[PDB]
Amino acid sequence: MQFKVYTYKRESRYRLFVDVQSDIIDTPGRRMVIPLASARLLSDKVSRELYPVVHIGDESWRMMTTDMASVPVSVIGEEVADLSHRENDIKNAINLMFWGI
Amino acid sequence: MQFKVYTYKRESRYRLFVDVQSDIIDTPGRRMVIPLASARLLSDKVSRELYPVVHIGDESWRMMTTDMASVPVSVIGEEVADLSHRENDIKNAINLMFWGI
Amino acid sequence: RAERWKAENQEGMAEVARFIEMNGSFADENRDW
Amino acid sequence: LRAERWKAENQEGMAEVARFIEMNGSFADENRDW
Repeated sequence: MQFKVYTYKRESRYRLFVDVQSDIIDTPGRRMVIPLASARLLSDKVSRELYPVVHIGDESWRMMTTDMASVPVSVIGEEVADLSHRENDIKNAINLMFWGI
Repeated sequence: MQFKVYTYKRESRYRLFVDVQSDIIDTPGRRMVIPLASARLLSDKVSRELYPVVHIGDESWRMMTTDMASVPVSVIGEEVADLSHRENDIKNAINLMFWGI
Repeated sequence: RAERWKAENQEGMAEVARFIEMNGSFADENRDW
Repeated sequence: LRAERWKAENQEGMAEVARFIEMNGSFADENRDW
């Protein structure tokens, strides 16, 4: 569901991703998602415009917008957060990637 | 390079794709692209708004917008066409997948 | 209207899903994470 | 152009992300069905 954070049921560097696909665009079995990385892993030389820092509880994460990808419903686990309150930043990050500034 | 059509150097049902990533967004070794498929492979029930039909020589292709991905330079072949003139429709297909659209 | 587009498109969306499930997803394919 | 200023602005961070992705892993790679 759009702006929800879910777990990634797959052996990977990423454990979490955010569903960023419109809720009205229903691609049976697949959702487009941006992976999360522990904000600690990156310095702040890295654009927040492109790579938004979001929080889940007290922990900070970086949205790897550029490493985005659609995934199978089968690797999508439990919802651990809702980021609808960052729709602006998220939307700006995605647009920055396709249409520049 | 954005709106350019390249050859897919990998063995798959797709033979072409179009680079849809911003030229201002430098992801070394990677580009976000949309895969093309022959227009007759999909019926007219398929949204032309979501999956635009383009022409490249003697073939019409559907743009599988929802099946877009980032690919390594390694599978990116040679330029065969330039769809920069269809920027509007491409931009609309994409903005609709993410936003209402 | 957003509902209508979703209802209108239901037939079309499954066919890409099917076409992609049969042909193959450009996604499970080129994703590295 | 504002766009060219941005690129140069964020070139340093784009490299750090590139290095990071290699190190950790690419999400797109583990996930493109074509």
